[PDB]
Amino acid sequence: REIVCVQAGQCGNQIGSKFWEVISDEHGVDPTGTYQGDSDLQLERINVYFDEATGGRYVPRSVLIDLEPGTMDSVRAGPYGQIFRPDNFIFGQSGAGNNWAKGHYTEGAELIDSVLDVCCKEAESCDCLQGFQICHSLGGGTGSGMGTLLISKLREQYPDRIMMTFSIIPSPKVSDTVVEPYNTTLSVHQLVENSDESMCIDNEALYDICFRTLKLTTPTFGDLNHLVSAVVSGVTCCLRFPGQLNSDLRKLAVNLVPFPRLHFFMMGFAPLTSRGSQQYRGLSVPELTQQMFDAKNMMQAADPRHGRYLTASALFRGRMSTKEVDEQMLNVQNKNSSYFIEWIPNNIKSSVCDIPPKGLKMAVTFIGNNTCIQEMFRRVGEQFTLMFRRKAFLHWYTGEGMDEMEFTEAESNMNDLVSEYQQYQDATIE
Amino acid sequence: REAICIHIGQAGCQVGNACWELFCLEHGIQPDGAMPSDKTIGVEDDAFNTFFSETGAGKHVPRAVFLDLEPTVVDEVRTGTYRQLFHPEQLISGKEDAANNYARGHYTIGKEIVDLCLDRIRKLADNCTGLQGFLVYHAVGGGTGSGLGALLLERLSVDYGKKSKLGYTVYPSPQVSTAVVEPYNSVLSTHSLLEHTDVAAMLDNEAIYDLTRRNLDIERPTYTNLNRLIGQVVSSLTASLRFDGALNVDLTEFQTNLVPYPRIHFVLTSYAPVISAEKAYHEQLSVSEISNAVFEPASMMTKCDPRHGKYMACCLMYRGDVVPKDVNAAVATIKTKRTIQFVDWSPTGFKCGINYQPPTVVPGGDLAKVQRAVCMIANSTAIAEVFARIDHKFDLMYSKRAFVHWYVGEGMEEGEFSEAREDLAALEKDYEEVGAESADMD
Amino acid sequence: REAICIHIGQAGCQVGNACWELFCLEHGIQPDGAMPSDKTIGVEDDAFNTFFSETGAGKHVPRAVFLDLEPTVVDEVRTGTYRQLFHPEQLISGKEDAANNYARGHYTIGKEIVDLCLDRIRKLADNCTGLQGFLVYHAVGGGTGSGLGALLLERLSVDYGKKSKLGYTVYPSPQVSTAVVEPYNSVLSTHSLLEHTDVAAMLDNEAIYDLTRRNLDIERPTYTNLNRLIGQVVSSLTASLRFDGALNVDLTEFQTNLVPYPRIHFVLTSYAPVISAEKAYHEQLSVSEISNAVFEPASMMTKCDPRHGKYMACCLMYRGDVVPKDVNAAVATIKTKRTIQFVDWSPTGFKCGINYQPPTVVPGGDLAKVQRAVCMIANSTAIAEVFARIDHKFDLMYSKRAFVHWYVGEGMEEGEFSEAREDLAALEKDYEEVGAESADMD
Amino acid sequence: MIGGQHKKERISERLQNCQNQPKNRCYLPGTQLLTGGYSTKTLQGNWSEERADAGYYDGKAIVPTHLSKIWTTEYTVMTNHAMKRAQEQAPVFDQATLVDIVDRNHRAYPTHQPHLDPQLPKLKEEAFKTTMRTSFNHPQEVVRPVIGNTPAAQARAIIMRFRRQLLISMEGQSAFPGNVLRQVRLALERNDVVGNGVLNVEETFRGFTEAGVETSIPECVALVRGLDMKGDNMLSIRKVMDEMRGEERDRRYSIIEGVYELLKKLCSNGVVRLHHLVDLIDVDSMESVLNGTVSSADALRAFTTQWDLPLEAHISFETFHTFFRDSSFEL
Ligand SMILES: Nc1nc2c(ncn2[C@@H]2O[C@H](COP(=O)(O)OP(=O)(O)OP(=O)(O)O)[C@@H](O)[C@H]2O)c(=O)[nH]1
Ligand SMILES: Nc1nc2c(ncn2[C@@H]2O[C@H](COP(=O)(O)OP(=O)(O)OP(=O)(O)O)[C@@H](O)[C@H]2O)c(=O)[nH]1
Ligand SMILES: Nc1nc2c(ncn2[C@@H]2O[C@H](COP(=O)(O)OP(=O)(O)O)[C@@H](O)[C@H]2O)c(=O)[nH]1
Ligand SMILES: [Mg+2]
Ligand SMILES: [Mg+2]
Repeated sequence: REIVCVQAGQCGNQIGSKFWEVISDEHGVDPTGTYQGDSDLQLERINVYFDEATGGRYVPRSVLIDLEPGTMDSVRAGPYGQIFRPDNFIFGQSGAGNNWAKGHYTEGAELIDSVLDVCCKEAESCDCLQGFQICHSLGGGTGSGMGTLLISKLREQYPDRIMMTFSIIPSPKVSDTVVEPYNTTLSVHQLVENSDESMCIDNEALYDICFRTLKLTTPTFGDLNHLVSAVVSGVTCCLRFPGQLNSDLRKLAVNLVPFPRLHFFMMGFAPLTSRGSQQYRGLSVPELTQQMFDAKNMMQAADPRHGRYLTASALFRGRMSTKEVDEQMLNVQNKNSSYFIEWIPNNIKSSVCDIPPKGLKMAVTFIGNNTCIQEMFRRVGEQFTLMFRRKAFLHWYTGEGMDEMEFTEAESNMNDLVSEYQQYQDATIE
Repeated sequence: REAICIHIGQAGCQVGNACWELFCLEHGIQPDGAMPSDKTIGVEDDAFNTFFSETGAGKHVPRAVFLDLEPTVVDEVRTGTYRQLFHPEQLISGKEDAANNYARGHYTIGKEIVDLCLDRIRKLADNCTGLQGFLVYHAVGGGTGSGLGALLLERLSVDYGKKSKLGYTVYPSPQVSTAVVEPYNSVLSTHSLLEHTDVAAMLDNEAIYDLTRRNLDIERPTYTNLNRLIGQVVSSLTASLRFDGALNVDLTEFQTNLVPYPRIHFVLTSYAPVISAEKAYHEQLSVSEISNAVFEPASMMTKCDPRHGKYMACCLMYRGDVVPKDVNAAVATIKTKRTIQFVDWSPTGFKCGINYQPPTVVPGGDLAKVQRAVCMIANSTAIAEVFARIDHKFDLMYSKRAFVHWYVGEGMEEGEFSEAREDLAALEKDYEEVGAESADMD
Repeated sequence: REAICIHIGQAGCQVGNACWELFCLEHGIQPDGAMPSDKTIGVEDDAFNTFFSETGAGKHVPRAVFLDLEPTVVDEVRTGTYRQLFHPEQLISGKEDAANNYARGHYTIGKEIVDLCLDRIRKLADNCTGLQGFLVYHAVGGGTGSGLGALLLERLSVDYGKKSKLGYTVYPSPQVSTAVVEPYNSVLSTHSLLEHTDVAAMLDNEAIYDLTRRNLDIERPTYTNLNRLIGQVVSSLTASLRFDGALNVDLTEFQTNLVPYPRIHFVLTSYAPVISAEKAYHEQLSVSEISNAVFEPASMMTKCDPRHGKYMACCLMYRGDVVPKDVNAAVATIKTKRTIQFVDWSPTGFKCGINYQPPTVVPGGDLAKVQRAVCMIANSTAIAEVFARIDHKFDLMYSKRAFVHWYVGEGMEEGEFSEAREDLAALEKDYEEVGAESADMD
Repeated sequence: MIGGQHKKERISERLQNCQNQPKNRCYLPGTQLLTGGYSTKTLQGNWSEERADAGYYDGKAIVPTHLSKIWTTEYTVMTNHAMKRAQEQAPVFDQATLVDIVDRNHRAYPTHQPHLDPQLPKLKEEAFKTTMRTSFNHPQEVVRPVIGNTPAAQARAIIMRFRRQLLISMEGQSAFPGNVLRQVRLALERNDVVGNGVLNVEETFRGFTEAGVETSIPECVALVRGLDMKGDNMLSIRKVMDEMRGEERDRRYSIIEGVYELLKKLCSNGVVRLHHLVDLIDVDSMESVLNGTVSSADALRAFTTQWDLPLEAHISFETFHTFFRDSSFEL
């Protein structure tokens, strides 16, 4: 049961480098690619993320795509960069220019066939293929346009598998680029049709994690990408290690999605504690569950307290009793009963895996389906409506060739997504 | 003489590990399949034959299959300690799970696996000379246990016909829960299970957690404890086939005495001397004390209270140092009690069994060593409460067609929900009519 | 079985340093929170639990919070030797002091800090299973101790309710003084303490200076000596929870036995064998000598003369090698004395406690090592003289509004002075009425 | 670590001409870890968390200065006694581990410090363990409460454990009961070096290890501290052996005193000697000789040797009592 990864754009390649560091560490793979682990339990599922090279080596099933090679030269220069297969790097000769239409229509259609050829070569090698995993930013240029193009083509070619995305969305407080609303709106329109499961992250939420919980004096993008690499590598842990109650991406989707459009989820990871404090408080299931549901520990700016949970899932790693897990989930559902949608009799799924990450006794990753996702899209739509009425920068997109009708369609589809979440928020039994 | 065990999915394989641990240790088979040759044995013996067959070299191999759609649990069994005990063909594993979808197990994926399973079961049934039933262990909350268990029971029922099928199912607990879609899978499972099963022993996890907290002194139990208790129950029920006794009880006698009408085969279970080693030396454990224990609801392994219903039949199995006169005095004392009531059409409410072999003690176990034990299976109308609450949760979800697109997309008609829900409504009425005292006769 | 300590302002934190030094050294916990390998072998014990909780790795951390508005004292704790003992979240510090203004602590500045304090206490109290009271240390002469102590006790009293709160309070001594505005702050503090405290223990620095000059031979004492004496007293009162004994005394029994009417909760404290090494080797120290000692006014830690009033209740705690018959003989001899008088409505005037653990010796300390000690807390009408002198100093200043513009500028109505002064006047009249020698039959 | 040497520039950084902020190591001139606009020496901002770092170093010379001695705080004077003892031990790392700490290689989250966790090696041994492998091993392979922190309680618990171990072990069983405690006492006597009959912690450990009891150094520290009544950490052999014999029941005492009173009247001037006991004993009446498993001569020979006295020694009541408390330990 093998996963294929795709890394697109600057953000995607940077997050990917930290992810593949974490995965290589957990399976005891040296930065040369040689296996150096210390238990057989590591080897029996190495196939899930690694391909086998001949003598010692293992190679990671990932495709790297970008429009200017600057990022690729940076990732090849990183500490684990050597592990990546040379043939898996696909690049052009000029940048996306932060423009969705350029990235989607002109250089996209030129390169996309060589990427599809690489993805098919990689897909047909698996003995049984599980879903794809995609990392990209929505605010950029090549990430949004070429990522969504590629997602649409893979959904055409492999409609029965799972499609999973991790996606970066513009912060509410400071922009890194002026034209973020257009690229975000077009990408959310593409994603809500194409995706099976989508995770959303705000950089502002990672800064608040670092400053309030970890009390870092001078955080850097390496810390944010380490938190993200931790949750991404955590969601798949039950796929690749034994446990008392196994779980799977399809099983997560089946338990999380009540209706097919409602597939946008919030993420959290529980054991976070400052360097001074960690000696002062031991890990236990009550402590992990209480931090796990605190909105301070959630990776988006919207807070659950303004909405209601339709469904949630928790994956626990470590050797622990099932009774304590079950009774904690019952106690949280009973004490806070107004925040859970009442026409579903039990909203939380649990899963248990024996093997924690090294140097932690226990860990949990949390996936939540909460109606507060509507607040992010509404804010992006507001900034879009302010810019679009005045044609603020539209000539760039029209000069690439786009019809204005695409913008009105994408706006209408995002507004309908917000409306559907709002209606289920305010729904009643009657 | 012989019985074949079928283990399905995660709960069924994990419970199988505890069961086969117990049957090995009780007969004396080592984890490598070879009994200790010792110096000599004075007379030839056969009790293992119910569960083991010997090769011409004297290795033992067990009469069981392990069925799963995901590899991980069966590969875990394959790599464990009992590797050499099982025949490798018996451990059957697919590629991918039924993802909590009954439809994926029944229609799409199990249809590929069933012919290998049927060929293995045929090869087992050909190596028997007095097969007298199937024992089935599965959970109805998950996708493959429900869907493939139903499909396989249907095929077994057509090919083998009249042979008996006894199930030790694990139904969903009344407020502890593990997955969202449990009501749909349990309803759809129960629809198939109604037509094609002879005696359904129903178990819940919340009761065994309560039992391990209250009687044993364990604050943080895990599935190995529950599975060892279940294994003890199975060993108690099958002991009547395997060892000498005063009053033996063949598996056909359970069905004859316990089942009044062909749909009324849902039963409750209870086991008496669950006790720790430190408590065990302060108290005697006479026949009448454990008989009084088995009727308290704190002893039951399912979450239902029998005081809200009427008993129809009870079957009491005593094993160990017991004398029939003490069993008779105990049953007469129970019969005297006013909070135990039988339906007026069942005057002779009890079946007894008495076996000389005391319960075995497992090295890592938590139960004390005791000279006698009693195990009960009983039919009571209080089991209606278990269904009505599952059906209410189904109605709550189905009013909004909750998650339904998964089931309809993977190949199932929407019509299938309404038929099953109407069948469970009819089961509720069966329990209403059977529980009615009398009519307006002259 | 548990108690939580709250330390406020400068006097309360500095006395806390001596207390936690003592409790660590008495249990055997190292300054880094560990416990040596030989204290934890052969037997498994829980006595630390009253004051410490252990992590799963076996580090000890203490059940205390430190509250201040100025950083300096808490920064001394953060950079000192006990840095690793305390959890860093427990040590809470503001930006700027309450500047001897009750109004600044209560209205303006403490209102910002109080919610962090309540969140820490809540997080502590949730991780308990037998909390049995709050211990509070503060001085009523300063601004933050009065204002924030009152505000925090009010909030604690609403949130936790019936749970008991015992305060150790340093009141302004009758002629040594350190700041001009002490009478205003002490009156306004006492108004809040009347409603929201169960027992209040009164201390004066002038008495501990006299005791250290007279019994010990120290001409030039400093605050570390006084704080070590206070720590010994607190250890004596809390020893009844922590060690084996003949006659235990639970913290609720103090409140039940000492308080006759709900306002009459202010008690005097004294300690017997305060003695130097050269005197200690010249004298035997039997039970009757220390029992006679605790009633002499030279032994008291508050500057009041009990000969000007009548006792209502006494509670005598003996620790060390004492046998109950000598305690009974001693109390009967005290009862015989003519200069000791009890109110005629309190015939059975005494409560006794006897604990086997002798008092601990601190390496730099000035007390001798002794086999037995006794500590007394007692309720007496003589305390009314202390309030009358505070009221006279308040009346002198308030007749001309000598400093009031500071208090009015920081947010306080002038009316609150008159309200507090009338409430303390009513307390004086309560002590006059309760102490009535006799009532007429007609 | 002393003198820094891990905050300085590395050769690879110099050769590659690396700048500061990509890795944010403050070693280049003009850059410094400024918390609140000031260095970590000043108490502003996040100094407490930055001082909690694994790689933190304070620029304090080991050789002290004069003004540090002159300028001291009252709190420092109060708490200096504990500081002198607490400064004896501190964890240390080599240079490769410090490189790993600075580079923050193996961490679950950015602030995870595994090298400061005292339970790391047992976590590493405990890693990669599955529920079934632990719970389903090979079936063939798989106390009176005492309350108080008082050292007497620890001593009593240790004595009870030792007695249980000797009963289950039973080395040196002879033809006449009463040789186990004799062997333990002889083993203790042999490892005394001075001749006054007292032992310290280390000799106690060696003696009890020779006697066959598995112990540890903390056990002996606790035992010697508990049984000490004169404040010198010396263990008396007589006291510990008397505690090993235990409390004596009334019936056994009655029989012993009755036999002694009978033997006293058969001698001259009421003085009983050891040859009286050897001559008058009736060894062929025990259950162990009539059943046919121990010969009579061997039993008498075992009895005569266990006294450890010449044949003309006066046997007082104390010696008789102690001898038969030693023998009752096996019945
Ligand atoms: N008593 C007991 N219950 C178990 C055990 N294992 C799983 N369960 C319970 O059974 C339910 C889960 O059913 P599973 O067996 O995991 O479902 P499945 O057969 O694997 O179906 P799929 O998930 O589609 O593969 C939950 O309620 C679990 O609590 C077990 O070993 N003992
Ligand atoms: N026994 C003892 N008394 C002290 C100590 N510190 C201060 N005092 C006395 O308490 C009174 C001063 O109260 P403070 O604690 O300084 O007032 P505060 O709590 O700091 O209030 P602010 O000045 O607003 O910060 C004076 O009578 C001092 O003599 C101490 O450490 N021990
Ligand atoms: N969390 C995170 N965000 C990043 C990283 N690199 C860039 N970004 C953000 O992504 C956006 C820029 O998008 P970019 O990746 O340059 O788009 P591209 O030009 O199409 O590749 C900005 O909001 C950046 O803040 C990173 O390593 N981590
Ligand atoms: Mg499964
Ligand atoms: Mg102050």
